[PDB]
Amino acid sequence: VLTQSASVSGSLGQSVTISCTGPNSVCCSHKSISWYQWPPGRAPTLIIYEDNERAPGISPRFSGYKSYWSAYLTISDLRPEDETTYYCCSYTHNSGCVFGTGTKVSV
Amino acid sequence: FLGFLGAAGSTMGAASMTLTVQARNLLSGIVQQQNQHLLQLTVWGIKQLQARILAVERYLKDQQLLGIWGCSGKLICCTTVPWNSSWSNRSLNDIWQNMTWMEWEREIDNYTGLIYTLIEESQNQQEKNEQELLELD
Ligand SMILES: *[C@@H]1O[C@H](CO)[C@@H](O[C@@H]2O[C@H](CO)[C@@H](O)[C@H](O)[C@H]2NC(C)=O)[C@H](O)[C@H]1NC(C)=O
Ligand SMILES: *[C@@H]1O[C@H](CO)[C@@H](O)[C@H](O)[C@H]1NC(C)=O
Ligand SMILES: *[C@@H]1O[C@H](CO)[C@@H](O)[C@H](O)[C@H]1NC(C)=O
Repeated sequence: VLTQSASVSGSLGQSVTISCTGPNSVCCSHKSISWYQWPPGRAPTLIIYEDNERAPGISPRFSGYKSYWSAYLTISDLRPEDETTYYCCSYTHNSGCVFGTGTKVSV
Repeated sequence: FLGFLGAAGSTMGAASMTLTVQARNLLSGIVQQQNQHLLQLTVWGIKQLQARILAVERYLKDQQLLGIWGCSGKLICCTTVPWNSSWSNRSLNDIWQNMTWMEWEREIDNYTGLIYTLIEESQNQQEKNEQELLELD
């Protein structure tokens, strides 16, 4: 039920943005949102969690922003490695993760 | 009484919510006589008295450090010294919720003396001077 932008593109060194919205029942404003850089075959790497700060070791290039209707993941200073699939997740402290449809970033 | 070291090995927050138990159980008053044999062998009492003196001395050393840091009456006190990233690079959540005070003490054990000198010199010795220069008029 959590819908992202199917695809998004950004030039080299630019700042791209991935949307992440869903239904009223599963609202971004109600819960917290985490983002994942997930190459499909490889093990996924946590990049954003709790809608604030970042995962440990993540460069300051990744940034997040949660509106009351949709979430946005911003990746400044785009790199060739950033051409992977990104997934958002809605959750509480006791309810499991709800992944989105996914977004493929082109550079 | 009870609950001593109840939060050992837990998150640093759970430990920093119950410092009063450790504080009251640091200094154990003499267990009074249940009931004749108050006079005892000299050799036997020598160990117990030395242990009590060492305990009292360690407590007064900690209280002396408190006094020269300006935190005599409180168990928790914030200071003016900024954290230098040299000693630790991990953030707040990586410390207070993920780690315990044990591994944390070992990580900062090398720098604990360096922080102590800073806590004693950088802030309080300037604070008292600025207080005298401020209330001088
Ligand atoms: C240490 O003890 C704590 C509990 O005192 C354990 O972590 C908690 O486990 C319960 C039970 O699943 C959860 O409801 C809490 O949310 C947990 N707390 C945290 C901060 O995660 C923990 O598993 C124990 N082990 C270690 C190594 O810390
Ligand atoms: C932090 O540590 C470095 C290296 O020891 C030192 O050069 C610097 O002055 C320190 N900064 C502070 C504020 O103590
Ligand atoms: C502390 O110093 C010793 C050397 O005396 C060193 O081997 C150790 O890695 C140091 N640990 C930290 C956390 O600085």
